Amino acid sequence: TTGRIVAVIGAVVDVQFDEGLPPILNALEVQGRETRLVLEVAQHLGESTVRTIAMDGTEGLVRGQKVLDSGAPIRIPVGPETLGRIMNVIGEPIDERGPIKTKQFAAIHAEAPEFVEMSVEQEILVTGIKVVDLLAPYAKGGKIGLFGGAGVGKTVLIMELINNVAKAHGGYSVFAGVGERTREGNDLYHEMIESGVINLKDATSKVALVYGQMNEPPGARARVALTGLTVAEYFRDQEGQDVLLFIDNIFRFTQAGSEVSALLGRIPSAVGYQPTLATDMGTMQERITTTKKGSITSVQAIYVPADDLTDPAPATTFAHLDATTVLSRAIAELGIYPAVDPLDSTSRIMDPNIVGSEHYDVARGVQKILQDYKSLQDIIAILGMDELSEEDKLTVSRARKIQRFLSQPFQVAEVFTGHLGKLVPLKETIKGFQQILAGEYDHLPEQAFYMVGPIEEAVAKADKLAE
Amino acid sequence: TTGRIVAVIGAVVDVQFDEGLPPILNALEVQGRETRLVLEVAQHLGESTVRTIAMDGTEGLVRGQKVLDSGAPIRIPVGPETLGRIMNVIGEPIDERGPIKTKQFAAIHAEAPEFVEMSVEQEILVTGIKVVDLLAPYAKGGKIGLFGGAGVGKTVLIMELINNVAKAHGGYSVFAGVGERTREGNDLYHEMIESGVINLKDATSKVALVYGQMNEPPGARARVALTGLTVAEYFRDQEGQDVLLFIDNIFRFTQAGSEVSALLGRIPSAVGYQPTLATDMGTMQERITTTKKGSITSVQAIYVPADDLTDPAPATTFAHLDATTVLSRAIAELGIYPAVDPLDSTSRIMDPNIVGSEHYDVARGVQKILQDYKSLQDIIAILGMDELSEEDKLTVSRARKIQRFLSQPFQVAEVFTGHLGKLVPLKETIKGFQQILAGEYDHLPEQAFYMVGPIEEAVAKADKLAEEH
Amino acid sequence: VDLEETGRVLSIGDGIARVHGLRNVQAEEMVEFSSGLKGMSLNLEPDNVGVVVFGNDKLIKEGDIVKRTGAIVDVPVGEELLGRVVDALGNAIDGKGPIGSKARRRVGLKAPGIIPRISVREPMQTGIKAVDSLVPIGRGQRELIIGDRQTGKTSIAIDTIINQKRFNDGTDEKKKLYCIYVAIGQKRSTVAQLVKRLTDADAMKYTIVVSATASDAAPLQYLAPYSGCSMGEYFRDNGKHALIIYDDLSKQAVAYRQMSLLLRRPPGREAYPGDVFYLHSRLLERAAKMNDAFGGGSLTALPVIETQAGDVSAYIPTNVISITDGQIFLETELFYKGIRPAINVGLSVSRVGSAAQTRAMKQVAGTMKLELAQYREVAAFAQFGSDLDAATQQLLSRGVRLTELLKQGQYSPMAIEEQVAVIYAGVRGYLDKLEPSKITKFENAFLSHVISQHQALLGKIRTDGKISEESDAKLKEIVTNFLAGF
Ligand SMILES: Nc1ncnc2c1ncn2[C@@H]1O[C@H](COP(=O)(O)OP(=O)(O)OP(=O)(O)O)[C@@H](O)[C@H]1O
Ligand SMILES: Nc1ncnc2c1ncn2[C@@H]1O[C@H](COP(=O)(O)OP(=O)(O)O)[C@@H](O)[C@H]1O
Ligand SMILES: Nc1ncnc2c1ncn2[C@@H]1O[C@H](COP(=O)(O)OP(=O)(O)O)[C@@H](O)[C@H]1O
Ligand SMILES: [Mg+2]
Ligand SMILES: [Mg+2]
Repeated sequence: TTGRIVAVIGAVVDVQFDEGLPPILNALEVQGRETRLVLEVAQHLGESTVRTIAMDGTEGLVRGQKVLDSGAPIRIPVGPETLGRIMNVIGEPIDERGPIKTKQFAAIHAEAPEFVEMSVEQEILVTGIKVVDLLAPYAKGGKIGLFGGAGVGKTVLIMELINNVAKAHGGYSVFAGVGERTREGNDLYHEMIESGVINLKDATSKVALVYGQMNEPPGARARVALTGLTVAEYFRDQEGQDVLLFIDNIFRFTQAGSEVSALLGRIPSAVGYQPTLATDMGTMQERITTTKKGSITSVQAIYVPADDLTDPAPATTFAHLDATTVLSRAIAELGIYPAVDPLDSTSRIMDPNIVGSEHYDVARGVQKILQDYKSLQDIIAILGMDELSEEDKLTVSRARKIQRFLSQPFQVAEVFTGHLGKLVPLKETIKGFQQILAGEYDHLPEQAFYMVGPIEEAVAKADKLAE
Repeated sequence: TTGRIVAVIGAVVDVQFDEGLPPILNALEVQGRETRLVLEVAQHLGESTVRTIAMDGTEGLVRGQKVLDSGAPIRIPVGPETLGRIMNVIGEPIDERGPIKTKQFAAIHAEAPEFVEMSVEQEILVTGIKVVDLLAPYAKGGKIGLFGGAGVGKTVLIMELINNVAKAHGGYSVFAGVGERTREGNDLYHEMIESGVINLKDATSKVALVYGQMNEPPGARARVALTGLTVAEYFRDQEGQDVLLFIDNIFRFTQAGSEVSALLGRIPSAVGYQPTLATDMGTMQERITTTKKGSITSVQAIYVPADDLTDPAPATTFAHLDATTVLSRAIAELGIYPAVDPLDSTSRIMDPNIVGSEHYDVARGVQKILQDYKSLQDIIAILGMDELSEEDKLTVSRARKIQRFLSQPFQVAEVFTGHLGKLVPLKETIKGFQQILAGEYDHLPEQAFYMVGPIEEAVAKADKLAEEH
Repeated sequence: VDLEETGRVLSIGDGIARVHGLRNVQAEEMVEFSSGLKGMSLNLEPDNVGVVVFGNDKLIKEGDIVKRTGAIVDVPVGEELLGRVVDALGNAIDGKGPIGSKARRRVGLKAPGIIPRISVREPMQTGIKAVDSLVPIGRGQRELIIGDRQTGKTSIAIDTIINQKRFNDGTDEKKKLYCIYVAIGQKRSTVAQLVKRLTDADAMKYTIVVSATASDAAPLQYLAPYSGCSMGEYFRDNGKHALIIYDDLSKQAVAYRQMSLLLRRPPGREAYPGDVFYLHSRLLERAAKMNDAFGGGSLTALPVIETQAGDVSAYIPTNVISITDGQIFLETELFYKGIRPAINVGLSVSRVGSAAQTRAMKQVAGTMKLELAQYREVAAFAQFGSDLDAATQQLLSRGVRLTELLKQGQYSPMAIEEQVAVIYAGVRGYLDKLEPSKITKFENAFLSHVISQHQALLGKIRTDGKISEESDAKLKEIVTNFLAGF
């Protein structure tokens, strides 16, 4: 049924139906625009009026324009033809490459899988990255913070995770660029095309990109995360597989929600964030879980405002994170890649029950030795190296070798290192670190470990560097 | 036309009209008052109602009283007759010497000079104050600001500037006192009469005081700045002559607007200020300017609430000045007077082209040595000062000497210090600071420089301390 | 009476007319009051319209008649503006006659998508060593200049504008850069002295100064950035390169806040409406670098932000820091201890990075960056100086020289080849045997010397865009010979 725009205040449009209102969260199409303006319902003001938030600029809206009630929340195409295609929040393709042809359509406002559908065994997604899989293992159907800004390997790490999970599990990936700079979005698109995760020719792309750009009204940056979740939920339920869901950034999601709530006229909460911050985060973060058909594993880039870890935004986000990966510049300088910081990185499933006793003990051994080396670095920098016991020097050697062993070559960063990429299975990593810690390889040189895959490959390098 | 009052809430009065409606900024006279009450229209609320701000206390107003629309904004007398008088916001005299009989009236609201009318020349204006002349030289025709907390030296400094410049000025002068103590207004009036600047008998006065002191209801404190500014506008344009315009304080012009804002029905801005703070101040500070047809050397004292230079009011004013001399409480605690902060006072003519290479080099040397001293104090906190190297003990000693030498005794502070006020022409300041930097005075104690004029006087004082030792 | 194409003012006050009628008025449309005053219709409500008046509400009575012009706000464009001073709507305010521009554009157009762009790769030469080497700026970038009061931001912008004169006076056409300087909420005399300064350097034949000064109504200060950005998009969309400087972008936010709070929209944080991100993002996202299919033009942006007390966690500073591809901090502590431009090179960044540096400046600044990075982590010792090994001693003896090379003076940008020569001398090590206080003199001498005798070497560096080992050897010889006789 058609209503009439009665009010237009900024990005908030009040429409007046006459026969029957649309339930909250439906999508309404404004008739008369060259582009497609979609208004999402937000309130039922009474007198048959509904207050709504626009997904595009509301310049040029006359008071009286006809508005057609679509009949269901924003619906996007969620076939397997999305892969390799960029789309925006309302599902249009923004790569000027032709319409996204699919037989399925999904409504972006869903509900969390019920309690019965929840899976109760806490598994371990194997990313194939040694440092990520040893010290801070990722969990199927878990949320994973990703700290570290630019210049550290965030995009290359994202591409490597995409590739490995599409290769070692057969599961695709979604990238919801909430509040995405257009420059950075184009750069990411072209980096992916170059690196092969996206492919423009042979329908074998492993990524579905969704972009809510930074110049869209807040009503559209607060919903793109749900578009990404919709595509990934399709890949989980109607194709029963694992999925990766990258969310860059997760702070801009809460900020967009805050602006929308302010526009609607709601009393700001503690530090200006919306009153509904907890449940706005919950409805989204609670659809990223491992049901009985598949799992969505979300890697959420996190920005901490004012270097304040108790700010309501990160405070609400960290209640959901199941792991943390801290890319640090101080380890890109040392030439170790990925820059993942072995000590700041943490995880919930570093628990002998979840990952196992051998995995757990190897991880704690590596952490202990690296902490000891960190402590001894100060003494080496102060009192000199010559005044360390034999055991101290042996631990320094072990720690340097372990450091170098955490570095790995990525199949997507070949053009940088030139080294052919490797995918280290979990058991091989545990074996390699068990051996390095027990001392089996005290008789090899440090550089024999830099940028190698399994440990046996390190031994091969050690031989070939003395011949 | 003729309206009738309909609501009185604080200093905000609503008036309902049945004839034509009076445009905004008009002045309406309330009928039936012992003393002239003028309401300046400020809003049209619809239904032939206008919301207005009373320029004088609304005690004893009655709903239904009659109000006559004067037909034009507040008009004030102008001309060379207002010289030597004292005026309200509404221009009627308050020095009890009969009416100001002029030919010229001016409306206190008027647009600002267009961009095609501005001047672009800059020539240093020697003031006789070492710190001001050295680190932040003023400029003829430029706007000047004195940012102070409470009780740091804004008023003593502006009285010193009056004494110095207004007495040695070919042109006229104006002192608009916006919402500061009445004791000070009377003090200034008597000081001028006793110093010849004002003259009661004949027509030889060079100052046109205007007063909106802090007992005036906010509608009046927010406008008297425009009244003094109108007098200065006239002297700039019609007389075609140079003018001075001292305003003290220019914060109260903002504070009064904040006071009335809420009752006018405006959501409050960041720190309780009116939402229109920036524009309500631009429309004023943009009329205080030199133009091709005149010149105003405006000086303005500016309260800085709680010494918070990041407050919206001073923060917004900083952009409207050609030179700022941020008086500081910390320096005033060390006894250095004037308290001017050398590392926060800036200027637009402090360039090697406008003031000369040597002046610029010396000013930057003073600033750099003081900043180095600031960095060193952190170390001196822990190590003690005997541990400092020998290239830094020299830096600290020189910096202390320069801090002391920046102080000076004013002629209007003889009541406090007892010393004799001094004027230090520019050459003495530059030469003395050159010498202090070069090291030509490492043999004199630092206290030899405290509250002295030229450098030779510091030498003489050091000799006298030695002799009396 | 007509209440579709015409309406009548219900109310006025503080610059926000409330009009009744205008049933067919579009949002953000330009209506005209009976008093020759324009206005922009922002709030469309069921019972009235909220018009923001472009001027003084003294002339807007109640009951006035408002007629809609039928068009969204639009501004003139073209090379007919170059060298003029226009106001927030294209009207000239320099009194040189009418503007005479054929074309027009809408202020509120949308940015280019994701496909039209191409990665920023050309260098936008600012003529400032500290910027051109350590925090480079490409074409199509958005490099915030964020600082305190009187730290030298406007001077960075004006040095950038003045530098382009060497390119604009040449014959190469893809190096020409046209500058736009949007001056928001500034004393008119400041803009007049700035226009005089640009004329002095003869940099006013390719500059458009858009003026929205303090006296101007809030909507004009709200609208000036978009006017400038449209006049710049015109050059972007015609194979030309533009550079727009908003100065500041905090005063646009203040003006927008004033309009919102007077239209009674929900306040939000610091009383800023909920659109102070959308407002700035949909402005700064128009700085692009079109690919060749779209002309190849570009549009850089250098928004200027003032931070109160170095507080970069405030609302607007963080809003504009999360939108841009870098930032150039200008701290005052460094300003007063000789480091001018006071570009704190620790906090400054450029997410574009060295992708937008000429191969020569890459060759040299790549190691200069690391040398300063090492110096910055043993800076504290500088006071103690002695009592430390030769390692940190040499670190902070190289750092001091490198720092004193980056000092520069008002309105005197340096050609890229001369910056490369100076940084080469400094970092390759031909200065560590020199008292720091004299370094500047050496520079100001060496520069001139190289300019006089060895112009051919500078020409080769400029054209090849690289330090070929032949040129490298010749430059080493020049530096050694000069440094010998000093
Ligand atoms: N590179 C430089 N070398 C020497 N002095 C400089 C330099 N840059 C700026 N200055 C000085 O700093 C002062 C302030 O300069 P500028 O106007 O650029 O700062 P600003 O941030 O624009 O000031 P405001 O914030 O008041 O607009 C000027 O007097 C100028 O002489
Ligand atoms: N495993 C790796 N091998 C080689 N180079 C790497 C690796 N990881 C990161 N880098 C380098 O670090 C830089 C960081 O850029 P990138 O991570 O792509 O974007 P961002 O800095 O936005 O995360 C890259 O240019 C890349 O050359
Ligand atoms: N030049 C000076 N010499 C000595 N004492 C001063 C000087 N300037 C200010 N003082 C002291 O500081 C006080 C500050 O008062 P004043 O400057 O008149 O008001 P304001 O609070 O507006 O600055 C003075 O009463 C005086 O005691
Ligand atoms: Mg005082
Ligand atoms: Mg400036």
